[PDB]
Order: sequence, then C-alpha cells, then structure tokens
Amino acid sequence: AKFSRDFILISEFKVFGTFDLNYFSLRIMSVDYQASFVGHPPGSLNFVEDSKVVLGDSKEGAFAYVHHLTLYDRGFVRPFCMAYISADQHKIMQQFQELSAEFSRASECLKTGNRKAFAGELEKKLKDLDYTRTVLHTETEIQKKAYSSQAIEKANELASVEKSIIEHQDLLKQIRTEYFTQTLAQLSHIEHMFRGDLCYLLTSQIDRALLKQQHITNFLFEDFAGQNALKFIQYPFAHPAIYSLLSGRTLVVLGEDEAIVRKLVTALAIFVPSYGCYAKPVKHWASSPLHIMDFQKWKLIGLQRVAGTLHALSRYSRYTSILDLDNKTLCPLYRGTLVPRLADRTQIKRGSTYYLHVQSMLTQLCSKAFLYTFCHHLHLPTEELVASRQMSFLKLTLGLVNEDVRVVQYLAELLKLHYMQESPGTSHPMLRFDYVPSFLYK
Amino acid sequence: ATEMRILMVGLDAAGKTTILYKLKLGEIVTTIPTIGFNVETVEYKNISFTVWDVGGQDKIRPLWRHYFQNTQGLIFVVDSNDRERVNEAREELMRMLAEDELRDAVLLVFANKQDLPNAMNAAEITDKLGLHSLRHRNWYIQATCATSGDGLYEGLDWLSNQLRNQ
Amino acid sequence: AKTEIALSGKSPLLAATFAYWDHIWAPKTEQVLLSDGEITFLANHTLNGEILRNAESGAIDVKFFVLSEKGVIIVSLIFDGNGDRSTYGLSIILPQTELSFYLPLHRVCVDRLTHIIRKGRIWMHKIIPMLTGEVIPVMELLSSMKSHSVPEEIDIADTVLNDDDIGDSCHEGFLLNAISSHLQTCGCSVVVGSSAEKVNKIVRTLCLFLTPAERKCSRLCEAESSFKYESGLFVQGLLKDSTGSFVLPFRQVMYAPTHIDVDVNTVKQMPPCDTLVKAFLDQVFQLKPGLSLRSTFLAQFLLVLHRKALTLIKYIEDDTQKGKKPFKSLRNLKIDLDLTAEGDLNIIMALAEKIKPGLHSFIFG
Amino acid sequence: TQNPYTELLVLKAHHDIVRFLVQLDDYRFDDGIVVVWNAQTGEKLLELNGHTQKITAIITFPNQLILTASADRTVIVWDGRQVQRISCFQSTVKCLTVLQRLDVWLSNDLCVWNRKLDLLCKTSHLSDTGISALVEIPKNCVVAAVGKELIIFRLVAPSLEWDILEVKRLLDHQDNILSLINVNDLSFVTGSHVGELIIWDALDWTMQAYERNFDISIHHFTCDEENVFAAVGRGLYVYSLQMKRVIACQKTAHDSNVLHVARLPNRQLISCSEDGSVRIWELREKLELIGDLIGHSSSVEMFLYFEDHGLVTCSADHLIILWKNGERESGLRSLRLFQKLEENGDLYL
Ligand SMILES: Nc1nc2c(ncn2[C@@H]2O[C@H](COP(=O)(O)OP(=O)(O)O)[C@@H](O)[C@H]2O)c(=O)[nH]1
Ligand code: BEF
Ligand SMILES: [Mg+2]
Repeated sequence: AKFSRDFILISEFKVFGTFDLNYFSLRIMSVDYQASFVGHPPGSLNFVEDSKVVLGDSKEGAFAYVHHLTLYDRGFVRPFCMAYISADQHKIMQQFQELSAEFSRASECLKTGNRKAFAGELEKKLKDLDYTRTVLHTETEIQKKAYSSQAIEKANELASVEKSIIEHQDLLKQIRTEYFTQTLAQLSHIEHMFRGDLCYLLTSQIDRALLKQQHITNFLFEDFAGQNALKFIQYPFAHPAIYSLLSGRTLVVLGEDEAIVRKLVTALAIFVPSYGCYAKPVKHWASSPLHIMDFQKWKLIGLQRVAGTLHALSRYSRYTSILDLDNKTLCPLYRGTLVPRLADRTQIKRGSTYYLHVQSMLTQLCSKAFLYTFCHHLHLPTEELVASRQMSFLKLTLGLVNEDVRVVQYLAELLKLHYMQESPGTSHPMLRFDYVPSFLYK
Repeated sequence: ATEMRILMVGLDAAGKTTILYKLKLGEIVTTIPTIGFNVETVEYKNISFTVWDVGGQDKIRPLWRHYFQNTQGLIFVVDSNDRERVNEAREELMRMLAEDELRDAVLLVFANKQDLPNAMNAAEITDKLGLHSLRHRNWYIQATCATSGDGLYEGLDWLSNQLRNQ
Repeated sequence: AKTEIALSGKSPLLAATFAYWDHIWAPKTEQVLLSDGEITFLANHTLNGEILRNAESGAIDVKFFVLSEKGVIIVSLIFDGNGDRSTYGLSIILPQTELSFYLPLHRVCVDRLTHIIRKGRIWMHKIIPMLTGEVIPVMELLSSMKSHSVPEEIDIADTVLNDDDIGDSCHEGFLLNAISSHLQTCGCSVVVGSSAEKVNKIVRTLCLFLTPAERKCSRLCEAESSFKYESGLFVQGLLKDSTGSFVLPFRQVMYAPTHIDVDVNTVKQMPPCDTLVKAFLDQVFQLKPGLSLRSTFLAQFLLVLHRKALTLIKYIEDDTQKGKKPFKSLRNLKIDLDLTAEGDLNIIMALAEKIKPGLHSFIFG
Repeated sequence: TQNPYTELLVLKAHHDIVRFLVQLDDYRFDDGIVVVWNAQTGEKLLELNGHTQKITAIITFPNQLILTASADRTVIVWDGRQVQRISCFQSTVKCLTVLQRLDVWLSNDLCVWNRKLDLLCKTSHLSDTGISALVEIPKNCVVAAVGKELIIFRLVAPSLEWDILEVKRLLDHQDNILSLINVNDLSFVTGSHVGELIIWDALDWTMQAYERNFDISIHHFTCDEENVFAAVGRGLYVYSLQMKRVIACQKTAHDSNVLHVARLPNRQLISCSEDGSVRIWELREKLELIGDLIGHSSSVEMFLYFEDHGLVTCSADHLIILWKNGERESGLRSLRLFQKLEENGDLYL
C-alpha cells in the first residue's frame, strides 16, 4: 500500500532514484500502470508544461513535468516525463512552489545538454551526407562528363535533404555522459531533503524564516547526544552543574577513563553559551599543569588522574568548579527555579525529544536577556538607587527567584560586548568572576 | 440521420492520422504519434462521419476495448508494406471481433499504403486477412494511397450504401 | 454562449466553464488577450483526458494545469453523473503572471466548488439557474482579494503596538483577551467594526501573529461594498451597516474547522472551531518602540510558541508507535511540558493543527 | 565579602619576567623587550625592542617618551617611532633619576647629562660596586648608597658649569643598603640588608632613629607625612614616624617574603609577596584583611595604580593582569551603546 518517489518514462511502440534503484516498491503500485495513466495529450521549440494527477487505489499523483528530450533519428518527438509521486496528498499542493524550481533546474540541465548531443549527431550526419555529396559531385559528375539522369535526380534529392539538415542545424543552435551524471545527481538531491513528512517540512521553513530577523540574539545557541545526556539527568545531585555551566564558571572535569570523559564533554556542550564567530569555547582532553590564561577562552576542560591534584587545583577554587568522576565529588549552594524545570523525575523517553525541549526553553532566556539589555528606563539614570532598581526589576517584571538572577546579567554582558566588539574575550580577555563561597557534595 | 461513429484503428506507424487529415483538409503535415486520441468529423452526402484517431501502440493494444461503445462502423486499417507481424495483427483483429460487446457493430476491413512494389494487389493481402474465413461479418476493402489521396472516397461511399439500411 | 458579467475591481479571473461527450461564463472587460475559441481549445485538453472511468461512488478529483504553452493556469474538479451516466465538472482559468496568488487560496476554492457541485448534483436527479447562481460568489471572493488583504511584510506602523501607552483598565483586558482568543481559535477570526480606520488598524495589528503565507489568506476591511462571512479565510475585516445586525449565516460559520468589535469592545468566541501571552502583553510596552527594538522581541514569543508546539507533537507521536495504542497520559504530559495552565496547554495545542491535522481528535477528541 | 575588582583582564606578550612598570602619560604607561599598552582597551599599542641583555631601569623625561638602560654597558634613548640616541661611557649603571627643579638628569661612577643626551659632568671612580640607589634631595643635592657605605654626593649648581662635591659620609649601618625614599621634605629613611632601620636628617644629616626589635632583609618601605610602613620577609610591620616606635604589626602575613608595598590614595595599603598572592590592607585605629587577589603561580614584582582604571600586577609567569572594578566598568559600557544606537538609527542598519 505504498508508492515510489521518482519515475521517468517514454512511451512508444523506467529509472529510479528513491534509494538508487531501491528494491522496495511494494506490490500495490505497478511499475508501468501509472506510466500508462500519465500518458496524456499535454504537449502539442515548445516549452515547459507542469501538471498534477488525480487519486486512485491508492496513491495520489504529484508533479509530472513533461518535456521533450531532443532531436532523435518522429522528427523531434521525445515524450520524457520526470514524474514525481508521494503518498501524502496535501503535501505536493502545499509545497508546489518550492518543488517546482528544483525539477525546473533539473530539466533545464537536460535541455542545455542533450540538445547539444543531438547537435553532434546532426553535425556528423550532414558531415557524412556532405561527404557523400562531394563524392557524387566529383565522381558522378566526372562520369556525366564521361542512367545518369537517375544519378542527377538522386543528387538533387540529396541536396534538398542537405539543405533541410542545414536549416535544422541552424535553428537548433538558437538560445531556446557529460551531462547525465550531474542530472542524476541533482535528481538525487531533489529526493534528499523531502523524505520527511510535510509536518516537519512546514516547521523547517517557518523557523528558517523567523531566525533571519533575530540576528543579534541568535549567537548563543544557533549551533553552527541526548540518551547519554538524559542519563546525566541517573546521576544525582547534578543540577548545580547546569547552573555552573550557564553562569560562566568553568566546569573542569577531571579523571581517567577517556571514554566516559568524551561521552560527557560533548553531551553537556549543548548548555554552553557561545562567545562569537568561534563555534564553541570547549576544550577536549586538556593535559597540563594549567595556567590562568588557559581558563580565559577555554570555557571548560578535561583533565586526567595519572595514578593528588586536588590541592594543586584547589588554589584556583574561586574561578572554577571541580568535577571528579570516580569519587562522585563535585559549585555554590543553589536553590533556584530556572534550571530544575530545565532538567527534572521526568517520564520523557527518547533522545532527541529532550533536545528540542532544551532548545525551546533556552531561547526564552535569550529573549529575557534582550529585554534586560535594551530597556531604557533601567540603564539610563546614585549607585545605591540604580542598584536597588536593577535588583528589584527582576523581582517583579521577569519573575526570577533569588540567585537565579546572576545568569541574566552575564548573558546581558555577552550581548553588549557582542554589539560593539563581536569578540568578547578572544582578543580582549574579560574573565568575569565573583566571590561566592562553595561547598562539596559526596 | 447524419451521425456516423467510426472506431478508426490501426497498427503502429500506419499513417491513419494522415488518413484523417486527408479526409478533413486534404493536406499533408508531419505527425507526432498521437498519445490518447483525436476527435474530428467529416460531413459527406448528408451524413456527418465522426472519426476518432487512436493509437496503435502494443502497450495500449489491450486498451481499445475502452472505446468499444457507441461506434457502429468498426473501420480498421492494416499496413501492407510491413510483411511482418501480420499474424499478430490478424490475432488482434479476431480477438477484437470475437466479443459480443462489439457484436452489434458491423465489420469493415480496410487497407492502405500501396507504395513500393513489394506490396501488390490485395489478393494475398486479403488472403492473409482471411475474408472468406469469417462468419457473420461484412468486409469490403480498397487500395488507397495518401500521397495521391485517392480511394478513401469510395470507402465512404460503400460505408454509406451498405449501412444506411440499418 | 459566454454570458459576460462584471464586478467591482480589476479582474484576476480570465474565464470559467463546463464539459460534454457524443465556457458560458466570462470576466467582461476590455480587450481580452485570448480569443473565445482559445477557451474552448484549452477546455478540450483538460476535459478529453478521462477515458479510464475508474470511480467507485463519486468524488472531486481536483486537477491543476500550469500549461506554459500559452501561459494559463487551469483548475478543475471532474465528477461522474442528465440522460446518461457521463462525467463532467466545472473549470476555472487564471493568467500566468498571477501565479503565486492562487496557491494559498486553493484549499478554499476547492471547498467552495465542492459545495457548489454537491448542490448541483442534488437538483440533477430530483441545470443552469443554479449554475449561474452559484458561480458569481466564487468569482466574487477571488476577485475581491486582488487588491486587498494584509500582505506578509507588515510593519508596526499601524499596529496596536507602537503606541507608547499601555492603555487603561479596559484597554489592557480587551487586548489581552483578544490575543488569547485568537491564539486559542487556531488563527481564524474576523473583526466587526463601525468605523473604517479603526477596523483596518486593529486588523493589521492582529495580523502580525501569523505566517507570511497565511497573510494572503485574509480579507481587508472597507466601507464601500458589502462583504460576506467567507468561511475559508483566517482574518477578515468588514464594516457593519447602520441596521444593527451583522450578516452572518449560522450554517456557513459553524461548518468551519470569533467576534471582536471596535465599538462596544467585547470579544466573544461564540462559535467554536493563560499566562504566557499575559507576560508578553505586560512586557512589550516597557520598551522604546521608535528604534525598532520592540519589533525584534515580537518574533521571540512566536518562535517559542512554535517550538513548544512541535515538541508536544513529537512527545505525543513517540509515546506511541506513530499511533498504535491509547494515550491515557495527561498529568505526565502536562507536568513535563512546562505548561500547567489549561490556557497555555490549549495555546500550545493550537499551533499543532496547522502542521498535523486531526491531532485534537487523536489526543482527546 | 566586600572588596573591589570583580573583573580580570589578562595580557600575554612577553618572553621573560619584566620587573619594571613606569607611567608614561594619561592613557599609556628580563629579555630586553619594551612593550606599552592601553589601560582601558588592553591593546598592545606599538612595541620597542632594541636591547640584548636584561634591562636595568626605565624612566620618563617630560617628550616624556622613554628612557631605558640594560646590562650591555650602554644607555639608549627610545621614543614614540625612531630612537633618539644611545650613550655608552665605560661601565653599566643600575640606577637613574631625573631632577625636575634643576631641569637636569643623571645616571661605579655618577654621570649627569643634559637634555641633549651629553654628559655635563661625571665623577671619578666612586667605588668597586655600583650605585644601589639615587634619591633626590633638597637644595640640588643627590644622595646615593653604595652597599655598606652611603655618601651624599652633592651637586653644585653652575663660570656657568655644573660641579659636584660629596659633603658627607656615614658608617652607622653594619650591612648593605636596601632602599631609601624621601618622605616629603622631612628626612631620608635608611635600611640595612641585615634588617636595621635608620633615618637621615634633611639639613642636619644627623641619624635620629634605629629600630632592631623585629631572614631579616626588609626590601621596600612606603611612607608619607603620616607614618612609615615597611615589609620584611613574612611580616608587615609599621614603624611610627612622629612618635618613633612600631605602630602596627602583623605576624601572620603572607607565607612567602614580601617584595613591594605601597599605599593607595584613598587610605589603604596593598602588599606584594613572593608566593604570588597580593592582598589589600586598610589602616585602622591601631588594620585588618581587606581582600584577596590570587593571580599567578609565582611571584609578582611591583604594582602600579591608575586613578580610574585599576591595577597592574605581574612579574614572573610571563604575564600581565589589569584588575578592574567591574560594576563601575559595566556602567561605562552601557553608556556607550545607547549613545551609539541613536546616532546609528535602528538596531541592524
Ligand atoms: N509513402 C507513404 N507513406 C505513408 C502512406 N500512408 C502513411 N504514410 C506514412 O505514415 C507516417 C505517419 O504515421 P503516423 O500518423 O504517425 O501513424 P498512424 O497514424 O497510426 O498511421 C507518415 O510519415 C507517412 O510517410 C502512404 O500511402 N505512402
Ligand atoms: F497516428 Be497515431 F498512430 F494515432
Ligand atoms: Mg500514428
């Protein structure tokens, strides 16, 4: 009860692309019954002709671009249909505008191509016919100088045919495997991004339409995986790690067992706010006695226990929070409301389901940061009064709780540094910090 | 009193479309092999002859049955130059005349395209058409050429003379 | 056989006609580009192609031709059915240059024609009065939108936004309730207004919350003609006559898959088809809208709505094997989706239907 | 925990630990590489590199471009651009100071040269060891200490030729000299390498103090018209000036040996230690911890203070840190975006 996703036929007296001649075309859709059905009058140097088909038992038709191929040999007939088909009716109608252009370019490739190839056949043919005419006008002409009336009649017929060929060749110049390879490649490309349902395709265009307007606030999580990440939310007392990651404090992950370190260093990289043109300021598998500059533009790093270093790294305890894996030891005491909803005892299944949850709930904070950074009745005008109003604005308008506020102005600093420099901490190191105490959890 | 539906059929590359063009305008134009059908009619001797050009493709050979209604005259054209697939053509003819759906309609075998001396007078052509073999049928054949454009007229005259009695 | 008729405004339609087997309608204008016989020649191709009468009981098999040989778009819905059980259906013609205009309107044109044919077949059993009676409204709806309706790229120049004023007690409640009702009515509602500039302003304002393609699925207001409650458009502006009664058929409106008045200022969703929006309403006024900084924050709320809707669809579609079992999951669905308010849940659900229809039934309908 | 300086900019452009930081102008200030920076932005504007061995001093002559000397027994005059000139007499000098009122400047021997970089006068072979210090004195006098012997080589103003005669000598100290500063026009402080603290009278040139009830290698002493503060090893000890005793002491100071101390203008005293930790201190009614600044793995030489910008603190781990106030820095960042968007137009245009 299925249907193919490409076809091509020329009915007189074929071809695939679903999965490079996929074998699964289950026995409810005949290979050439629809080819017989699409055989229709339409088309009578010509030009393009789009169409649509009707339902049946039980697959709806789709874009059936019909275009003549070239001059074969009946003089120029070449009924080449680059038919497409799908089992979702409304999808073709809704996406017709986008679907048309790709097939149009594909067919224009064949037109700018195989027309040239007929080209050569015509050329040679006349060349061969002209050679025959030269042989006639030399040898047969000498023989006449030496019945011959029939030879002259044949020569006249050949000259007329040669004139016809010359005129046809001159006309075919006109604007109107060297090329077939990229045409099949482009057909495969057309098949490529439409595999999904229309439900996802509509969003894939609506979101792309929206994001070209939020040019300023998009640099945080524009992104230019879950199951392990979900398990990190089987690991108890992991909540403050998210806050440390969000607030700008470096979260050093230190331990042996390369595999687990690489499992977590990329799983937790979704939560890292960006800096600028650089993709992500994440360091993979750092190995050194470390320096302060190393903490500047590497937002988080991973070290290894060469069987300690807790006293060696505990001197820099005001700038980073330390995570140790095997001992399950690991941030300020945090009683918030923002991140607990970002990661709960959730009954969510599947990996990518949680990724979209995070991606949706993250942009809300981006909008909040935009508001805080670009309200004029706050930054514009005593230090005591301005601090009081800034601290009280978030208690009422944005509805935040206690220490959760800290991340907001951090992100805001990112935005304002972006607006002018576009390079916060890459060539002009900032390295913001605080004097909050800490605590250790077993 | 003026209607005449004709199921004009034929084999591939038979120029039956050129026959229809001769009947309509009497002029030769290049023809792309027709895909579905054409609808034209000619009025002659106070009766309008309605002729539908069809396709003779082997894939659509088991498709003419969908045109097997409302036609009284089963005019069929067989090539004479192509001394091949004549048995296949005969089998197709007997299979399209054996069903009671077309039993009401009256048969009219016909030929064309004398052309080169390879195909000659209709004795053996009609023999391979087996005119004497059929039972409960009628047949009357002329030799016609499109270039000269002569012969179709007497075919129409015979159609009229032998069918106006109903 | 053409019966030339005229209507106010420029003519988008180029023709419209019928079909037989052994064009009476035309947009009367000046210097038609293609002759009368051309309509017939075009009509034969679209008509003389059925042959294979593979129909069980009867349905509208909508076709669509973009036939660039002459530059004409053809739409038809052929059905079987008098004297003989033949097949025949209407047809509609548009010119090539008016290509993008029809595409958003296909889903309403097909429904209108289907209802028209369903009426005609009723009178066929037990011929041309109905044919001409229900051919002008179809040619009126599409002709009206030629130079009206809100385009996609609308600024905040004539919006309720860009006001520098939050409004009184009644204004805030009216605005918040209007936006809540719109978002909870799947985005299909028309505005009634006594005045002209007020209705146009509020309609253009409320149209900012829709997709760009959806914008062409609208109807601007005017005080000249007499429009009708076309039950296929999303946002429609109109003017009410001094009689005191709106022309709103009950059957046409109810069959759709709200009422907002500029004068009395009370929104009511009498025919059927929250804190997230409250926050947006309360905060958007606290910024300076002169320098466009208030425009950008508009997009964020809609984006957060779309993504929160898509995640609910995915969470519903993976809790069962693309549909193989009862859902029986409400508390868990509400808790983890960061939406405990019933209004917020309904708002999130509303954006889902625009992508995946039938989900309301599938979940709890 | 109160305390200023919430932001920490980091600079890295040097190959060796540079122990000298000298003010240059309003906005601008051992491998022989001279680099200057912008206090606000942090951009390494321009660069100077002409030395071979380690540099020995850096000063300014208000013009007021640069004046640096190294271990190559030659003094060069850089500006910025194009170098002015270079001076090489015989040996290498470890001290240099400019006399403002006399409008002259001077360098095993002492040589004073005019603004034309020409040695106007020069003494004979003073001693086998170099000049440990050079402190300006009232009445066009120059005071220097050579290890265990300190001689006030006075300079006679210019028939208009400059002259220089030493007018006094002392032997009270039993060790080498560490540092000496001129506390206003009051007196001259003397310190012994063994840790003995002494004073020198301005015009009387008479010793008037000796404190020894404290490794005792007191390095730097910071003082003003109020009281004398000095550091020795692992304890910060304040010796009273007027009342002439020890006013304030703090035994539990930084665990390493202090290197340089100074007093902030708004009444606090900061400390630099060998351990790399710099802590601020506030004077009380007879002191307490003010804050902590953990900045490097190794020591820090000296700190330079800016009125409205912050501090410069690094010499060891080949770095430079410009500590800032933060909060006050954010406000200046805010008032430059709002005042720019109005002139620009909309957000994106
Ligand atoms: N020489 C010659 N050619 C013929 C004759 N009748 C038909 N043809 C050819 O038939 C061709 C057209 O065939 P076509 O219309 O495509 O197929 P059909 O309609 O099924 O017969 C033309 O190119 C003619 O040359 C004839 O009597 N003589
Ligand atoms: F000319 Be076709 F064979 F109908
Ligand atoms: Mg033919």
